[PDB]
Amino acid sequence: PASPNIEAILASYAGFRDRDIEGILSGMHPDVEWVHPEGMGKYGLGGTKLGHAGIKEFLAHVPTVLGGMRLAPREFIEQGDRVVVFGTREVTSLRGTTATLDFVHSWTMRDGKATRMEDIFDTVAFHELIES
Repeated sequence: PASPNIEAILASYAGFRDRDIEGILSGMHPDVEWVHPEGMGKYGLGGTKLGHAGIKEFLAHVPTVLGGMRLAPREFIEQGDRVVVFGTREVTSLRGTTATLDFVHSWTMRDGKATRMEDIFDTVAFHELIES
């Protein structure tokens, strides 16, 4: 009996897992905001992206920096229209080097879709992986 917010979030994670843009966007409002750490600007993966168009820009740039990424959500903290997801993710460099890193995804929802999704993580360790 997963709540509608968590149901919509799970569908988007499935969309990223299966590389299905339709599924990713199924849980996003057209005016959604994607926020990543400023420290990722070194790789063009930091700051804010706006709308469906911004998400597509972001996902299209990732393969230029990383070899792969696989998310494993573990914990969902929900209060009202805020959902905080904790998990790990397997990240592969362009050289095929792999590491297990932590992620926090802070979701803001309205009417069952996301108005905001922010990714917070140890950017120093992420850079280490990218360059290895």
